[PDB]
Amino acid sequence: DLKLPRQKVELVAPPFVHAHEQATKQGPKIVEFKLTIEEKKVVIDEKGTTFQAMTFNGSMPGPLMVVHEGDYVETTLVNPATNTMPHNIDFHSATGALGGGALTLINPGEQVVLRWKATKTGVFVYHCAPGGPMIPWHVVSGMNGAVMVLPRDGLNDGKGHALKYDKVYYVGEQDMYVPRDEKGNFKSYDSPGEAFTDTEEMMKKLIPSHVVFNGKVGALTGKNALTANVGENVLIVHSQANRDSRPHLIGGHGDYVWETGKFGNAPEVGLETWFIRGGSAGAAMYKFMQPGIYAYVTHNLIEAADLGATAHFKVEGKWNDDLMTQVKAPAEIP
Amino acid sequence: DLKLPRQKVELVAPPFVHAHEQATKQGPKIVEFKLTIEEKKVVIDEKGTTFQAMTFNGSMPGPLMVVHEGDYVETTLVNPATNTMPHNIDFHSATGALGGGALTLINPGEQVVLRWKATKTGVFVYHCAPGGPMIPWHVVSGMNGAVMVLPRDGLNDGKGHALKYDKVYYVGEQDMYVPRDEKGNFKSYDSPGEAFTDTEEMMKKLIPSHVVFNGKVGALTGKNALTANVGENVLIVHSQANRDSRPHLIGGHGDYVWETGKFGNAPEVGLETWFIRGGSAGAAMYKFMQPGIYAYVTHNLIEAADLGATAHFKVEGKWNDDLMTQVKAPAEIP
Amino acid sequence: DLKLPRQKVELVAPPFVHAHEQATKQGPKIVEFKLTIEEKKVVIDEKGTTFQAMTFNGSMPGPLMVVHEGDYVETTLVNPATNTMPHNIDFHSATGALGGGALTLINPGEQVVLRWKATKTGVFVYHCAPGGPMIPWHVVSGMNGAVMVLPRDGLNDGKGHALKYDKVYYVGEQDMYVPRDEKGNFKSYDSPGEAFTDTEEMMKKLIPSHVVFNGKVGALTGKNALTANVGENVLIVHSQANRDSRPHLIGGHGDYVWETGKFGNAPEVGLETWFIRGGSAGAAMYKFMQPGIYAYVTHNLIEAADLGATAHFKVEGKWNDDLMTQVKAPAEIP
Ligand SMILES: OC[C@H]1O[C@@](CO)(O[C@H]2O[C@H](CO)[C@@H](O)[C@H](O)[C@H]2O)[C@@H](O)[C@@H]1O
Ligand SMILES: OC[C@H]1O[C@@](CO)(O[C@H]2O[C@H](CO)[C@@H](O)[C@H](O)[C@H]2O)[C@@H](O)[C@@H]1O
Ligand SMILES: OC[C@H]1O[C@@](CO)(O[C@H]2O[C@H](CO)[C@@H](O)[C@H](O)[C@H]2O)[C@@H](O)[C@@H]1O
Ligand SMILES: O=N[O-]
Ligand SMILES: O=N[O-]
Ligand SMILES: O=N[O-]
Ligand SMILES: [Cu+2]
Ligand SMILES: [Cu+2]
Ligand SMILES: [Cu+2]
Ligand SMILES: [Cu+2]
Ligand SMILES: [Cu+2]
Ligand SMILES: [Cu+2]
Repeated sequence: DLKLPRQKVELVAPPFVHAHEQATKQGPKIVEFKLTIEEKKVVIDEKGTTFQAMTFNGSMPGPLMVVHEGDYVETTLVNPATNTMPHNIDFHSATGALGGGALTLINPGEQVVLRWKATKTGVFVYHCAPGGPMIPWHVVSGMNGAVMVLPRDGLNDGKGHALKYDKVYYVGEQDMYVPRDEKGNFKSYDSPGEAFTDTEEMMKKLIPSHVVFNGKVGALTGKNALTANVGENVLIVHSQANRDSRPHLIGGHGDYVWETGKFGNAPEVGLETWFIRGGSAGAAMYKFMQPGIYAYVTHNLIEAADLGATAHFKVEGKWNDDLMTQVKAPAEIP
Repeated sequence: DLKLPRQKVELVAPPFVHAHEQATKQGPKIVEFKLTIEEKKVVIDEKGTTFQAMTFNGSMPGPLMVVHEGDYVETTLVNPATNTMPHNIDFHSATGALGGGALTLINPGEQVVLRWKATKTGVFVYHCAPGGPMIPWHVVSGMNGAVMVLPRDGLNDGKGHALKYDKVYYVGEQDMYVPRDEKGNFKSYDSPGEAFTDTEEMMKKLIPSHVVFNGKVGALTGKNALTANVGENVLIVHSQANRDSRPHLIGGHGDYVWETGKFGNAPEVGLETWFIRGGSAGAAMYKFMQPGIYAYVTHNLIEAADLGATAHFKVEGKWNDDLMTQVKAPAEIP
Repeated sequence: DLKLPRQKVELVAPPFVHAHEQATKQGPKIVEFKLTIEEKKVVIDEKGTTFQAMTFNGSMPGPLMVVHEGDYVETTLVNPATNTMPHNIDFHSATGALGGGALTLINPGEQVVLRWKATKTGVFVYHCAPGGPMIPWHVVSGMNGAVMVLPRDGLNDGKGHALKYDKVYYVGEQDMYVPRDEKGNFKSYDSPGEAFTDTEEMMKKLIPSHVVFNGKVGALTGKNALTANVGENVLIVHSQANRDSRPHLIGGHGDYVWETGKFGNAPEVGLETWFIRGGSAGAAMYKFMQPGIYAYVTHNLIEAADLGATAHFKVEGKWNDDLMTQVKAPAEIP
């Protein structure tokens, strides 16, 4: 019925994003994506705490999918027989059938193919949502990512000027609920099913044990710091499928920010901290002015420093003494 | 002194809203409303947990009051002798005297009549606020609702175009604090006064036991699902008098959203999830494009699925395969 | 190198703000400020609970610094030898070096001088951030304040009209974490270092024991109520360095509100409640229309009434019966 050109995308693991055009002369296409569910025990902190994760494509978050307004997104969702539970997918970008969830419930050993038209621009969450109490559990176990639906003319500032990024990163924040035993040590479990009772009891108290970017404390640090150069315009897409977050670039700003994440609305300018509503993605762009280390955090600083929610940028370039200078180094008080 | 026409309104129980005009050729009127306080033990979940509720007009939330900018709202507040506590009313829409609270404190057996001019457009909370520690307790016991103050020309998109809804629903979200005994079972109490000590101790820890729409788990489901048809523009007014919420229509969008709830500001467009600040009401409109079941949730999914904060819409009409289609049903992996 | 005129500012304790111009014919200057760190045990509630505070200039919050866009802000930070810990300062308004923190780490007995150019307009947090787990601890111990960077033409409504305030107040909200002993009584400690272990364990659970304005329950009440007169336009700057807040003026409104706090964006109009993201400052202006007592709260009413987060305004002037009137005083029900 639908006779449009087909284009396959090779998804890449976060925080990177598959290659795409911003402004495009292409017309609508059917863009084809594949997600393969993986349930797996992973390590989430530098002390070796383990977690029963459930993921799209083996990562937390799931990969960022990028399309343009009016494209048709055709996803093959695969639930291999090596998994234990049914799963599905719900796209906040899509219209009808609970975002697709009512059409994609698959048991281990099955796959399904869903197509939806990208009628709404912005960044959007996608997540598993099998039904009932399983919905929060699968999401907070890691089964969420995001999609970005660009205008065909690319981004603008609302005020007819184009806003072109040099690079884009996707920072998926995950609230995790790991129960503790009587000693006060984090518990380990042999299966997601076995983790369920204790994990649900903790979840209902609403306080996470960990809040992490890219699946683990320190994931986006050291060798895996985010990078930029002075003069580069970087777009940071930030999602949180269950709980609020308040992103902040320490030493920088959000030059243009869509905190509700939707490109039909003009961005706000010159923010210090912005707010990602639980169940949403937002986006912020910043042109780096200074070299050095920056930290990208949620600005609940307890969560950032003590629960895991800190990434770093390492930025190359020349220091600008007009913008900031140490007039007098630390010295004894006169 | 004030010589304007008087109009009586028959309030209706949420989620329905009393009949009103959007755009009107009427001039200012004195619009007359009556609220009768009822303290009552109610059931809040499908397991039979009870709660000592305090309500305006017998409902949680209290009913939605609808007027137009420049009307005078004249409320008779009635506290029958069958109640145990003093009560009052504070309207966020009103100016002076703590929103009216300083002029409406009434003991059991008394009534009072307050008039305020509707100078600010939008949706606003109203709530009881007797003084001191009683303020949070009365609010989280159920004593809150909302008022909607429409422009006389009706709603607009900010961009000179009219925005007319086919129907309006009021979803009042309530955070409830029910203490547990040593066993781990929810406690029942013989009076609001007897529930006070244990309830205050829990309240100060800031974690609700239940988060519900329209007073109970499952209230807006089954026979009491919200309804629409494909092609209908529905306005959903959402209030939360004490705690933040993040509304989301699963399978839909907020086509036009006033998340801070005030019609002097243009709506945002094409949202996935929006944010209702504790102590406020907001409003979102959506034109349904697909038939079927939708869930309307706060997108803290633990609260939605496990604590009570889910409503359903049942929508009639024709499925649109252009917008979404199951290209291949669940099948064994090749 | 930088040859501009120098101007010294005498900082004043919150909620007051040092004298400044709104619109100015001055060009860029180097504006000189001094902050002296003080670690001190203070009383935070009317029951006599004590707290190991860490402050800029002896106050919580630290004082508001006011400059204009394109000024250079030169701060001398002083850490006297009477303190026990290293400290630094990070300005969200500044660009590079973690907001200045990477250039201002000072041991007891040292001082440092930092200059930054005020390229971004709005209200911004400043806070200490020494590194690692110390970052949240120093902030929630009191080491935060705000700076306001005004346009040189003063404030505007976005719609070419000027917005001039008659007075400005700075309300700094502090979430505090005071542990309890087995009895259930709040603990007292002999030093910040001794309070650290118990305080960090509580902090990671994310629930404060107290939420206060200006450092203490009841600080901005009685003799220290905020004041205004009918007809006065008051700007209220509100900051929260770690945790969200939802300000509300009971009996009033936010006539013009920058809830993300940045003057490059037009204000929203006619709000009931606004939202300050943890790690940010915002600002709201209101022209008083009625005399009497107003309460300024966070509209989590449990926090406001039970945890400490209430200020009062006492307003002088003539009551306006058109806006609100008690039509019939409390009487027996007919
Ligand atoms: O940035 C979106 C914002 O900008 C405005 C102009 O104020 O419209 C621009 O963006 C639209 C969506 O990309 C374009 O269709 C339009 O042509 C362009 O002017 C606003 O209408 C919009 O909210
Ligand atoms: O939607 C409100 C938003 O729209 C604007 C136009 O951009 O003004 C419209 O709405 C006002 C309030 O209803 C009307 O008085 C006005 O005539 C109309 O253009 C904005 O000014 C406003 O913020
Ligand atoms: O209030 C800021 C908001 O107003 C606009 C006009 O809609 O610009 C005004 O404010 C700018 C910043 O102060 C001035 O430079 C400009 O000249 C003035 O019109 C918007 O552009 C801005 O977002
Ligand atoms: O599953 N580990 O690559
Ligand atoms: O009070 N029950 O209808
Ligand atoms: O330290 N007291 O003024
Ligand atoms: Cu799943
Ligand atoms: Cu969802
Ligand atoms: Cu009451
Ligand atoms: Cu209120
Ligand atoms: Cu410090
Ligand atoms: Cu900071």
